[PDB]
Amino acid sequence: ATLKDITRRLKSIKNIQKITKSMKMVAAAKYARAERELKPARVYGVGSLALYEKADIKTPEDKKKHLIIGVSSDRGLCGAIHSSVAKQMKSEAANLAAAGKEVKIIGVGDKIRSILHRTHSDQFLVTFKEVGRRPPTFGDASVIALELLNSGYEFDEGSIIFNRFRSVISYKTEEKPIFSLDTISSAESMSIYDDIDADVLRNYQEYSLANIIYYSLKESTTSEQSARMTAMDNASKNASEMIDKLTLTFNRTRQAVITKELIEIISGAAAL
Amino acid sequence: GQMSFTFASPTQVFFNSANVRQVDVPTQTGAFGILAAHVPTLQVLRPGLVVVHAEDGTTSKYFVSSGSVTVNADSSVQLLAEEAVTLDMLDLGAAKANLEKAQSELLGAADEATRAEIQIRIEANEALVKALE
Amino acid sequence: DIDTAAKFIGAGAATVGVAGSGAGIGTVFGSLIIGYARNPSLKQQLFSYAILGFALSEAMGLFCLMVAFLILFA
Amino acid sequence: DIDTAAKFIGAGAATVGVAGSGAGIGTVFGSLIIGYARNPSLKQQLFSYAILGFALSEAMGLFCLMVAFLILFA
Amino acid sequence: DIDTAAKFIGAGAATVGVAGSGAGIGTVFGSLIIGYARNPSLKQQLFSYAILGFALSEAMGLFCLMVAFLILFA
Amino acid sequence: DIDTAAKFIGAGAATVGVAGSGAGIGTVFGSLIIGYARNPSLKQQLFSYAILGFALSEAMGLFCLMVAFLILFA
Amino acid sequence: DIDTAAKFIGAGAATVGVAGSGAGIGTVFGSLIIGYARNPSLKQQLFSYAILGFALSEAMGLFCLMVAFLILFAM
Amino acid sequence: DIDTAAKFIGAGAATVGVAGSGAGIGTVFGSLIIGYARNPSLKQQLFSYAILGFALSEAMGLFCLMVAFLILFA
Amino acid sequence: DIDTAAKFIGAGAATVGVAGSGAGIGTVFGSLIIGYARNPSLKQQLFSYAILGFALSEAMGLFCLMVAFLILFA
Amino acid sequence: DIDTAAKFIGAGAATVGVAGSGAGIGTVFGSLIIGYARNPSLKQQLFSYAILGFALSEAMGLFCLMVAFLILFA
Amino acid sequence: VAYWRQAGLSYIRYSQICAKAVRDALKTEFKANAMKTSGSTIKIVKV
Repeated sequence: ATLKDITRRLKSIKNIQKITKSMKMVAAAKYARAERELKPARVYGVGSLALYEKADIKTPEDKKKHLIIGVSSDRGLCGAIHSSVAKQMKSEAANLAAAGKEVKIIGVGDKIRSILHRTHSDQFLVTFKEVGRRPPTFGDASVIALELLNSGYEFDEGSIIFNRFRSVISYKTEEKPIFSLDTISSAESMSIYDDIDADVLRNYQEYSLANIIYYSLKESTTSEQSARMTAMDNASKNASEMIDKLTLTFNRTRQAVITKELIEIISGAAAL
Repeated sequence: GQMSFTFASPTQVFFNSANVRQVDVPTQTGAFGILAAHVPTLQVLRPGLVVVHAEDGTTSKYFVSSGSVTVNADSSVQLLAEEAVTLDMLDLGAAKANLEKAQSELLGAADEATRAEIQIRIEANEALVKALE
Repeated sequence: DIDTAAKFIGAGAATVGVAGSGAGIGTVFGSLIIGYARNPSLKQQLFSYAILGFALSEAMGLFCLMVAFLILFA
Repeated sequence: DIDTAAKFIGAGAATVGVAGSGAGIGTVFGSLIIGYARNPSLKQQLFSYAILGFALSEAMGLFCLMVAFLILFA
Repeated sequence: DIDTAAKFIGAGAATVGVAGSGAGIGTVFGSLIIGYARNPSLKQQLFSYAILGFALSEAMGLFCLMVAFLILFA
Repeated sequence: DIDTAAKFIGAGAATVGVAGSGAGIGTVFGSLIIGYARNPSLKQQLFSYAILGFALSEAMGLFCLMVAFLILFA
Repeated sequence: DIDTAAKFIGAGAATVGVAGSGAGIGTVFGSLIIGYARNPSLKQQLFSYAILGFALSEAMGLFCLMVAFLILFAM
Repeated sequence: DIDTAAKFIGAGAATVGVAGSGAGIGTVFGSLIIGYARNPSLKQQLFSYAILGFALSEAMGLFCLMVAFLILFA
Repeated sequence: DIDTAAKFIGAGAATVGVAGSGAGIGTVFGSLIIGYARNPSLKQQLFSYAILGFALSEAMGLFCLMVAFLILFA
Repeated sequence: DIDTAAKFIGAGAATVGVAGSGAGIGTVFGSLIIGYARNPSLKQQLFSYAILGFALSEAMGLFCLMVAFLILFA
Repeated sequence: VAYWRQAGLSYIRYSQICAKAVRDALKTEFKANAMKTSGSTIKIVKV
């Protein structure tokens, strides 16, 4: 194109590179904080899950009510975080809907409610916004657990789908089951558990719910901070690579226009 | 016959599959001690102070506000408190002021939910005062 | 005389009542312990209930003894 | 008089019963403590049940003692 | 005159059998307190079972006193 | 006559053995209350076991009263 | 005869040993009920112990009646 | 001869101490059931403790029976 | 004489009052065992209450024995 | 002789005391079973307390039997 | 049941209130650490 077009395009892409470098650095800082804060939350979550891990509970196959919770965030440019989470959500949703189970969906984050807006439009029971803006505390998990308990849906089985943070580059979408005291009480593996009324058990179930939601929130925050870091890194690298060719085009077009101008000037002088 | 003790607030951690000898906890049904082969149980805590004795005879006391305790078949105890602080991390004067404040608001039975909330606050502050004193 | 014989036979038979006391009060001080093991903070009120139970249970052993002495002297 | 001696022995025996009611009251005031410790929020209702239990169990000791007195004076 | 004395002693011994009813009432009303404080939201059913237990454990005491009277006056 | 006198005293002493049945019924119906408070779901089977224990504890008291009536009338 | 007369009161005294026996039966079955409410999955095994339990608690108690009948009949 | 009658009545009264041991065996084997239900993983040790307690309970349930047979045949 | 014979009757029949204290001691030490299994870190306070309960319920058997002696030798 | 008959009666009656120790031993060794079902790690101290309670509740039945023998001999 | 469950609460709220009580009763220096970590920010969307 003309030199003006190359000038404008190079300006815009230089601006893009600057902003993406900024986002990469800010996301790296946020990820560093989140990873520091996730070390104890991992121990906490594993402790919460221990009972269900080694006191084998399975919900009997004749319970209609299922729940799907999908953990994600609001801010975009996170990569395939929201995509993978929602894809797994809907895969499991359809799988369960084959067996004639009245599935419900809860999304923790705007991206999940948006993505699953077309399909599963009515199955939503509640979703939550203002996620990821700041690290998710335990108060956030307690709010989600409360708003689940109060909502007029006594689920029988549930699953929560989030992004287990493996490393800075690799995270794996994971699902974790969650049970209901209607199922806890009538599990044969729970007979050995002494001093268990049908009341301390509902308190314990509510606390376990808050626990697992908090754990999934912390994993999700770490995973997406890393994912945004890497996505911004790739974007900035590609922007710099584009600048590499665009500056050459700038220089060549400037030289060509200079030569043409000089040639036309000398032609005019020769003609007169 | 050894115990695998895990104990963590959401924010911090205190014991991570350690090897302690006894753990005394409050549990919304009593206040009991867990040892190397206690019978399996599940319980939820009340505001109290969990005392842990390590293999050597040293006692560490942590005030927990709420949570759960799981004693398992393999003698692996998991004690998850929503807020645990060592007793040196608490103001006696502030706690007593809060207790008297809550007792003063107890008169205002705004409703069953608010009556219950104020009574829970009074109970928690009572446990705080009794532990600090 | 046979009357001075009943003096002792009935009087002894009437102190069998004290067994009740010994039984009852034991249970009280049993439960207190158990109660104090479940809820140490209530030590004071637990002991208040316990002293009520002891007074009000051993009173009946005292009635047994009073009847025994009444017979012994009337 | 044999009749007087038999009356006195009969009263001595009839008063043995109150041991059972003493034991019963011991049990009632032990269970009050245990129930209170496990649930201190119900002190009023628990103590009401305890009052009924004590009254309605000492009723039997009073039965025994009135029987002994009917043997002795009446 | 010996037979009157024997009737007195036999009735006084028979009337000792309400110690069991006293203890049974104590136990049932202690269990009521414990099993209510353990689960307060069943007050009604727990008290119904307590009343049934009282009736069934007091049948024995009233039987002891009944036979005592039958011995005295027959 | 020492024969009927002895019979009366013997029956009177024998009939006190239903104190055991009274206490046993009390314990059975305290345990039922406690269990039902603990596991309100099992109420049907729980009452079945409670009635079975009641019957077996009634057996011995009724048997003692049978021996008492037997001796008093033979 | 005093010997015939006293035998009756001896038998009556001896037949009171069934009291504690019946109380033991009651407590055995009370414990059965509580244990079943604690762990209704061992329903059978528990009952078995209870059987054993009261058998012994009855069997040993039954000795009293043996004595009683002896006093009445076999001198 | 009263001696030939005192022996019979003394035996009939000495053989009363078996009631306590009947109750004690009942209690040990009720505790066994509760304890095994609560923590079945360790049932052999519970049975061992139950057999020990039962042995001791008969020990005293049979000391009084031994004294009864002694004063009956010696 | 009838007097000393009745004296022996009463001495023998007044010691049975120690049975109640025996059962009371048994129950208090059982509750000590239970409440120490629950909360084994109060050992000292729990044994304090246990020994208080034993002494204060052995007082009953002491009283029954001192009566059963004073009946003979006074 | 009347004194020999009285010896027999007193010994036979005084023997009944050991019912208390029989019941107490039963209670102690049931509580040991339960308190062991809870905390096996305490086995040593639980059995130490159980044996203490056994011996020091035995003492009472042994006193009763001792005095029964004293009457029966001296 | 408890005197708060009968009031229509849940153990999550009970734990929230107890943790609030403790955190409000800390030393003036640890109060800053306690408050910042425990804040809530999540918001509902009606369905």
